[PDB]
Formats: sequence, C-alpha cells, structure tokens
Amino acid sequence: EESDDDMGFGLFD
Repeated sequence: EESDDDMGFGLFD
C-alpha cells in the first residue's frame, strides 16, 4: 500500500 500518488502503485494512472 502506497496511495502517495493515487493507489498502492508508483505514480500510476
């Protein structure tokens, strides 16, 4: 889990 962008991904759309 990340969500530091959008989701637990890495700066994904």
